[PDB]
Amino acid sequence: MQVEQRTLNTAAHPFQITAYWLDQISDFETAVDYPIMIICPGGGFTYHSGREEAPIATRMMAAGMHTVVLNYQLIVGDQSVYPWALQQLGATIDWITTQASAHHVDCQRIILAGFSAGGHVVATYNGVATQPELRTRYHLDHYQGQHAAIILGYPVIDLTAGFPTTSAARNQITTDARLWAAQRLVTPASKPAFVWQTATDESVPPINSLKYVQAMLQHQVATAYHLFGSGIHGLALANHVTQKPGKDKYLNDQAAIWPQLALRWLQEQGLLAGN
Amino acid sequence: MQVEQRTLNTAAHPFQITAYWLDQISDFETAVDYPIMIICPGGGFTYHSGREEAPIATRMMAAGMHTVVLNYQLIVGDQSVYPWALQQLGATIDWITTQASAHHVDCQRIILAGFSAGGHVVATYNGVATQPELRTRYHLDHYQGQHAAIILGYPVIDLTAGFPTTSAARNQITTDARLWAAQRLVTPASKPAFVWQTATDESVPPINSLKYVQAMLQHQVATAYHLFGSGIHGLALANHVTQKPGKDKYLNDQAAIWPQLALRWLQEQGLLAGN
Amino acid sequence: MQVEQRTLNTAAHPFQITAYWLDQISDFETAVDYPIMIICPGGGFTYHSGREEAPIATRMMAAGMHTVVLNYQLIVGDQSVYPWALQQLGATIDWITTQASAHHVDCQRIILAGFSAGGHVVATYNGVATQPELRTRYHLDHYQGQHAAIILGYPVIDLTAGFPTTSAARNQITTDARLWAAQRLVTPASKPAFVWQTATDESVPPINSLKYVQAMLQHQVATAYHLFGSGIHGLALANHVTQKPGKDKYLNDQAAIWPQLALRWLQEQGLLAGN
Amino acid sequence: MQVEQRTLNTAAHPFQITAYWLDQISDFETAVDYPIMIICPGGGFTYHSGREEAPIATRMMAAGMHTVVLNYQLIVGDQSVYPWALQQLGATIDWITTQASAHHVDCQRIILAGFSAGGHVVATYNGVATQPELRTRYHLDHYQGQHAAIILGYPVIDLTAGFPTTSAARNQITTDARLWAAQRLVTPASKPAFVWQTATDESVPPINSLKYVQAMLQHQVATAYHLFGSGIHGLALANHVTQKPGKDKYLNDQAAIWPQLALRWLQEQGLLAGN
Repeated sequence: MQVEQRTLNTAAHPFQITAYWLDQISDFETAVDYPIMIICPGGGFTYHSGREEAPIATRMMAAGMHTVVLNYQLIVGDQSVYPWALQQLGATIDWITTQASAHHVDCQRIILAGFSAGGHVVATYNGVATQPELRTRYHLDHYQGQHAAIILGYPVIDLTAGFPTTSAARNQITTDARLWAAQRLVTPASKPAFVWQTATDESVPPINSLKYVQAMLQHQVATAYHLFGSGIHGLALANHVTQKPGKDKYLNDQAAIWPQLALRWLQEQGLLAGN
Repeated sequence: MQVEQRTLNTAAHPFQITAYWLDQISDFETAVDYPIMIICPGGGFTYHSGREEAPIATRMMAAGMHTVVLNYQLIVGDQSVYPWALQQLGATIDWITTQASAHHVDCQRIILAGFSAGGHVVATYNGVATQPELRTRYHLDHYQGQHAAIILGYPVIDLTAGFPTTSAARNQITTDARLWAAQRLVTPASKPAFVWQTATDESVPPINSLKYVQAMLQHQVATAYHLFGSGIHGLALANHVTQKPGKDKYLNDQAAIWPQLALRWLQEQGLLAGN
Repeated sequence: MQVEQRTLNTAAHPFQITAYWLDQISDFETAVDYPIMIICPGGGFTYHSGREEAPIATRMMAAGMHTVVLNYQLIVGDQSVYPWALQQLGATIDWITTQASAHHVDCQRIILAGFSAGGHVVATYNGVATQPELRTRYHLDHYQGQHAAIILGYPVIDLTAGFPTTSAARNQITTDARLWAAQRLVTPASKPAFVWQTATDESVPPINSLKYVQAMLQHQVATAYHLFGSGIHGLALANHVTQKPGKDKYLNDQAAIWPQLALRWLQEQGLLAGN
Repeated sequence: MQVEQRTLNTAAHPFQITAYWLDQISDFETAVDYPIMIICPGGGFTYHSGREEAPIATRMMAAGMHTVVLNYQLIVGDQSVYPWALQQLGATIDWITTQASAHHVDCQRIILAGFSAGGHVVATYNGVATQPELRTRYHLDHYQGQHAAIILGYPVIDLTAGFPTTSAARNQITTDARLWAAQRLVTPASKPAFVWQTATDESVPPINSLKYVQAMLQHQVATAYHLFGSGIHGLALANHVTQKPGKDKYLNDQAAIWPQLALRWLQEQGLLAGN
């Protein structure tokens, strides 16, 4: 295993990634290409949450995949999140294709994962990047590679659906209303999505994920949806690993099965080797 | 364990039930009252599917509850399903209260489970029976007892949403359109619901379950929802037990976890003893 | 599902069984034959423990098999357990063969399950019934049918190994010392065994199960062995179902997985339909 | 996450380790000390198997622990494995104590894990390091820190029990017959052990792990033992991750649950945070 932290410069706003590369197993006689998961953590568009980075990356890596954590564009200085964050996702996927030979990456198995605010970036990208008119509009032309599926954990989906709490805050994320509601960008070309959230989510109302899932069904895109009946927002792994010290509310044994469900779903989609 | 099969006549249309009663464990120094689940199987309102009767009842009994299979009103012989089926559910719950001392039934833990067409009866009942005006409208007066929660497996929810396929068939089930869409009968008084379906369901579109769950959320009623990514309609246990001989399409190892999920959800609701 | 309770008289000491028969699923276009498990509960040879009867039978039935609870010979009324108990097992298997057509029993999939004291009867039977000389010695002549495998939960294996506590009690169970140590009756003809116990068992020392498994290995008989690290003797299902009211020591979530393990092992042996 | 590869020099034979350090989660308000697992892979004492290094480390790290892979002494040049490998384990634990403050390591939760040949090193260390006379004999005096438990996967336990196949090969490992049989070094001071193997193991007969478990029980040391009924030697994770390409025999879905069992066992032992 190797860790690589660097700046990628192939976007209008350069940005940092942290890649965790699997090394080839030495007593294997033939090389193996592995899937790769790009992770966009939460943080309300003002920070990148550590709880939704390495702990999640490490769990996915244990199942035999490379991971890359993307420091997508935040509200910082006078800058909004969009359109920049969408171009950075495209640039990261393109960079992966250039690294694929060196690190044994299966470019037909690039998965995107977004949590809370990072889920808006990923859910929006799923719609934008799979539609030529929108790729051009948001300057995604001339990037190589494409993702094969997305995973969304308690995602922000529609900026008018409860998160954020004010119009001023919404506008800071983007004044481009075409990007407020990711469910409205779904077409039959959108990639398959595994979506999970808790029904008791207060800060990002579960109507968010429900609306995205509804739009996916209505456009005949393969999707799985797990709305657990309890738990606060921001559970992450929902176990002791991502538990804020002394806070029981970050533990939910029902929701904690989601990585297993997600990995099995990836296997069903033929995007991860089965066993 | 005891099996009791009989006709109940305390409804305009008499009907058959099959009760599977738990016996007390003789080692125990004190008697214990157990929850009870009423099961309404599928069958498109033209029969009662055996795949969704004893196999499901037995799995639930293994977790320490009594079960009752309800042969609800069908359209055979040019009959309507409603309002008769609601009265029969009411009468089954009532009969259960009269059997509580004899069988150690905990009447604060009566659970309703509906599959496909049976899910329409249960979901509709969840709204109707919890609203005094509707109880009077549909003649549930003088029926004792109430259920505490429902479980719905690939349920028919809205008779205009894909099942059945024609206006004639919809109206045959009932010409009373206030009863067509169970999601519209949801109020804060509805009991909590565990709901599951497959996203690829081609007989009753998944929008059915999604709409019901949306309404539950919008009325602040506790709910959990598992929309598995793959699998045909009518999986039942989704394993070898309910598999039609030689038909692999009735097997889905991901969906097969639903009973464990439902049982753990019941425990969380305080409706089944915990571990 | 049907419950049948009756006395079998085809042994020197008549005895009671309780059979729980699966009914055919009417939806199925073809009939199917199911495996059947004979359960011998614990009770220290002075009673038959209900905690190890219906609760265990029901869990096994949920996986698609018939079950029979066997009230094997006890020492009450100054009786010995052997050789009578062996004949009663033989006679139960024989009776099962006569019921095969009536109940769709697959007689190539008869499984024996023994708990604690019941485990001694089953383990001993596994050696005795598979050896022509011992079948003649203990009068199993003219009994039809044979079992295909055994399951043992915290079994008494060797009457000199901690249970019972005195020579008098050991000899009361049987003055025939060739029957004291079931591990010594193991030959390559013994049927495959799934064995589990807790390492902290203080009533029947875990050396009991360990010795049996060692002998199975040494005679090239397929075996699996799960010695859980914690938990008292007599956990049964190790969950709320078999928990003595208010006694937390009967709960062990790690040991509670044993039925799933045993069922998956049966599938691997080709003795239960797979998924 | 940080990777550190270096030589440790505090032993007669210096040696390499590879440490995978968890970083502190940035949005946590208070620091958290994490357990650490030292892994000794297999390789028949002639190499260090890659299949039993990073893939296993990564799985344990996903559960919230640091890991260190130990390149213990191999048969190389004219050198035997012992006594050197035992001193290198002591030196690694001592080095961990010196790093504990910097990396937030809980020194009361140092776990040792050994696979096949590496299991002999760990099982022998468990006995040697917990007995003052033997610590002195094997030059382990004046090292700081101690392990709290061990995990053994299909371990070589007794060098006379089938692995290796010749006396010449055994002697190359060590001519010190006091160290041939790790079960004979067990005392009540040995640390708790989680042990797993397959019953069908051909290259390291399962009598190995059975003998170690038997000795632990007989000296009242807490132990758990899982002898799965099928699978070849060297399964590692027993899933697609450690599967040699195109070889189904490295897949065993039953044995693949061992990491989950091991982690839960560590939690029961109070050696890993619960959830």
